[PDB]
Amino acid sequence: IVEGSDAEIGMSPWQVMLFRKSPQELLCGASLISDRWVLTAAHCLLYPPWDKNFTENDLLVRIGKHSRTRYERNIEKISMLEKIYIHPRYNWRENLDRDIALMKLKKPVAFSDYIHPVCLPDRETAASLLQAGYKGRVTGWGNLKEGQPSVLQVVNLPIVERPVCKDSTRIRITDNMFCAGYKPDEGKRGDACEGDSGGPFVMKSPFNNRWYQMGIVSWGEGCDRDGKYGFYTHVFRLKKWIQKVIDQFGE
Amino acid sequence: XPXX
Amino acid sequence: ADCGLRPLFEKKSLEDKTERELLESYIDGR
Ligand SMILES: *[C@@H]1O[C@H](CO)[C@@H](O)[C@H](O)[C@H]1NC(C)=O
Ligand SMILES: [Cl-]
Ligand code: NA
Repeated sequence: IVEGSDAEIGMSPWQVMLFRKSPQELLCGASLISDRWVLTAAHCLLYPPWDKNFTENDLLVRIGKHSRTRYERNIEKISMLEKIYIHPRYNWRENLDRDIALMKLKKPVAFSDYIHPVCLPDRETAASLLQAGYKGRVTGWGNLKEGQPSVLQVVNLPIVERPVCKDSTRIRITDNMFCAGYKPDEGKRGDACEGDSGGPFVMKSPFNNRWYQMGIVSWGEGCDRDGKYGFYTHVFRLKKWIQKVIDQFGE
Repeated sequence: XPXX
Repeated sequence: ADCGLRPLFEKKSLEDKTERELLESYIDGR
């Protein structure tokens, strides 16, 4: 996270760290959507142009963390993965369309003060909240500049008008993505960056005071560059797939 | 390109 | 179900340091 600040303790209790077993390293962010399902970006798990294709046994998730590096015996839970599900129409070859994956844990995680699931938006919440100029929040342990934080970082960023998102890049954007960040004329900064990938873009609903995950950190060109914006997987538009997976493979 |  | 309500914030009637920026964007952002 570029131009953010340290999270408060328990501020993002759905934040998940995707961790490589060998060598031991942070791979990505992710989010807790129930006691046994975790949401992330497909490109965190599968990206053939970089020879990336993880299997379940290659990875762990770490839930309830604050420190990037310390083992938080008190508060974090480390879980194994039962199965990875990648959207079948994830378009890694072109534009990262449908950049979304689910991971089922080998056993349910107990919720605590530090571990708690985020909501997924319904259609009307998405329609109402995902509008240009409204702000959401991104969290992660990724780079501080295009340089790693000690603890989880947070930044709030405005959703950007689709034509502005489109004109900012030559990548072929789709309706399964949105972009967020300040415009040069707004005189403020901030972005997600490498290592934040797969983590959540959330909004606090004014209708029911609950936090909803609207996006997944997906792609960008550099980090925090003027006239560039971070791109996020549009969670509501991919919710039909999430529901199909969970219905078939078991809540 | 990808977040990475 | 209980999703999206944080034990250390909403459940204790406590606000985090920047959530009001999100709420205010609903007033001023459009
Ligand atoms: C990824 O690896 C699995 C084996 O773990 C293989 O079956 C699959 O074909 C690979 N996927 C791609 C698109 O390379
Ligand atoms: Cl300007
Ligand atoms: Na920018």
